[PDB]
Amino acid sequence: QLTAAQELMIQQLVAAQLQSNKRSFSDQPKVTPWPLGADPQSRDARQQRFAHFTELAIISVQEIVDFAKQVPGFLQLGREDQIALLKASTIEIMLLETARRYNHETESITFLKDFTYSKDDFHRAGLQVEFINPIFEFSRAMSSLGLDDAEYALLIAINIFSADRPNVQEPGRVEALQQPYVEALLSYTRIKRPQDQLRFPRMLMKLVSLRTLSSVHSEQVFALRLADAALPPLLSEIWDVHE
Amino acid sequence: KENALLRYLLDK
Ligand SMILES: Cn1cnc(S(=O)(=O)N(Cc2ccc(-c3cccc(S(C)(=O)=O)c3)cc2)Cc2c(F)cccc2Cl)c1
Repeated sequence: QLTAAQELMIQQLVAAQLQSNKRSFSDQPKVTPWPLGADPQSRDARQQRFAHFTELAIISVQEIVDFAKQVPGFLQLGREDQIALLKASTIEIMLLETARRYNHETESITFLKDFTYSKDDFHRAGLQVEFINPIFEFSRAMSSLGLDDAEYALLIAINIFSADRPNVQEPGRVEALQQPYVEALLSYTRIKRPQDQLRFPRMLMKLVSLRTLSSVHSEQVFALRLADAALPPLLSEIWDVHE
Repeated sequence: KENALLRYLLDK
């Protein structure tokens, strides 16, 4: 039912994301270790937990850019549009990738091979309850959709090619690039669950949810600033913290 | 903005 062109398109996205992902696993013993045990009033341990998370965030941004560069169409856009689309999508793709790593049985997200954290751990990494509850809520709703690799890969490509992002100078081209991926996901979902026609809409609706969650994160970011910011340069640059 | 660090990642 998938055309040969669609099978190839999807195979390459799934392979592109596996290649981007194994690059991250190469530099896992290079992230600040999560403090094992440690007195719960140690301010050094508090600092390490924050740094651990912001270093996982940096690896996530590297995976995202590395994947984007492999999505056909992406490198043919102007450089400034490439930047505009990546600046807007980064948080949203980070959250889709967090959702993919959620375990509903144990209610915990596993970053890289085996950095498994609960809500308590997100809070000890310096995150506020206003952001943590939605993240886990979104992850829980994504889990029930039961997305596979092809579906995540396609949804991410679709999310990157959102024409209405701020500062995109050629939205016509960007929207035109979104269409083959939307159509590939429409055909893929129709084959996987041919009885459930509302699965494809339910997935596109998550992109609506990701817009709100993007705002919730910007509030979290302005909240860090008013309490000892200390986000690394790549992260404070992308998310426009200083300029 | 220059976005120097994102550009660096895009370059290689
Ligand atoms: C206070 N604070 C501490 N850290 C922050 S963050 O803004 O840097 N951010 C941390 C973060 C961001 C992304 C990931 C992430 C996502 C996908 C895959 C991977 S992986 C290690 O499998 O490559 C890592 C992990 C931590 C806060 C944050 C989250 F936790 C979770 C999702 C989004 C955000 Cl945005 C604020």
